[PDB]
Amino acid sequence: DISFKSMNKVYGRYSAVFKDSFLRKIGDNFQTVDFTDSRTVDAINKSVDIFTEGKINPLLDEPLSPDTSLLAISAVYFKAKWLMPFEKEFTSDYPFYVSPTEMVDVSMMSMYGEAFNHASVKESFGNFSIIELPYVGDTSMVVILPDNIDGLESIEQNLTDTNFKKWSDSMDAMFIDVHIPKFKVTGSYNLVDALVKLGLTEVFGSTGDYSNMSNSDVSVDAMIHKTYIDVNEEYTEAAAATSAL
Amino acid sequence: TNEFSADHPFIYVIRHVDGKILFVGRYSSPT
Amino acid sequence: MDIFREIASSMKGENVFISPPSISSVLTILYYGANGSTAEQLSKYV
Repeated sequence: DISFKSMNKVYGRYSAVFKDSFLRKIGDNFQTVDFTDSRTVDAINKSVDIFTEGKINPLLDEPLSPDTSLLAISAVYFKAKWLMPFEKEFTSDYPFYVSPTEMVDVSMMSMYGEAFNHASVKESFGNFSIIELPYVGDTSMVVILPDNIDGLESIEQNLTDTNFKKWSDSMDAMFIDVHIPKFKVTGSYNLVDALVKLGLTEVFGSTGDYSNMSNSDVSVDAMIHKTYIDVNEEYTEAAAATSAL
Repeated sequence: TNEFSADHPFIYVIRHVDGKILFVGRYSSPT
Repeated sequence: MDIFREIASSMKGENVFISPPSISSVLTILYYGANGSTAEQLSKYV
């Protein structure tokens, strides 16, 4: 996209016979592989490593089951300079209230006297402010900060795509001083339990019906998401990858 | 002087302007 | 936002960072090979 790039790859076991309808929907992102060969996982991991500029590596941290029938992966990568970078000179140690009476040191970036898109939002599930920090190009970071020192959970659990658009649309340019942490975080998530709790009860394991993939039984037992973000004075860099197999 | 001081848990979204959400996170604690 | 909210509420007090499009792209591949209740449950995420 210029700041954001994405790819998907699908790997099917060479000994299975695939259905052309499925293959057509997947496009030219498909290849067959031998899951009994150890360098197979090495080559998939290297692909994702290179695409994510080293930030997701390895995606697959377990040897693959030699009985795998299909592995589906996605990877995404983002890096952009702030439109207005923070001055390191202003970065300094601040208390972060992880809870209202527990303070943990953070490196806080600060920018004074500039104008940003901003709104003050009043809701039944909590009052908050929202600001937009633009990147060079056509992306931005939008930050949602509760007015009450431990007010996030009720706002979080009312965050929907529609709400978010509504609040973002209400922002207008205002002079405001901004203080936000510099941070790096890596995540790794087992998506099966969350998706089951959301209603995907016949997707993972034996109840999953993927009979439209091939002439053989395909099961999907696991789904992992691995992520990386670095927020600093000059840029944000972010990457993620997802695997179902 | 108005202040935006993210010194307690917050949510952050990376998005395409006028477009889709690319990444979404919760900052709960310094790592 | 439903996947984010679910992961977040599942690990209270912990940092969370995800890419919704990455997740939806893999669910969309599953949806293409899926049938019956499986396809129906995945279609929302395509």
